[PDB]
Amino acid sequence: GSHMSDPRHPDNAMYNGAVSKLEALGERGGFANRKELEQAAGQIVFESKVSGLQRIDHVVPNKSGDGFFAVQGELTDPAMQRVFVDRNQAQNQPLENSSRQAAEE
Repeated sequence: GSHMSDPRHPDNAMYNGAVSKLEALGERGGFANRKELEQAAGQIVFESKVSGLQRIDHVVPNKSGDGFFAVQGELTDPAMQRVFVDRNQAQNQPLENSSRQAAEE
């Protein structure tokens, strides 16, 4: 999450939508605690703002729950705007555990 320091940033009110969409989404996001909810939402609204989203109408959790799709409008609506949200931001993939270090043999 970002921009929690600068309150004049329009993500503050949009964040409430992000959290509510995930709270509505339920266990589909894979939320161990409310913190997970607010973390993902804090990433959602973040990726949303930088992508140009003005609201989160619907949120679709990726299969692994590593990513969330925040869509403005409706999934059936041609003017829907959709942004892929990395659950733990990062700078390539939603880093959860890319354990593949097998350089011993």
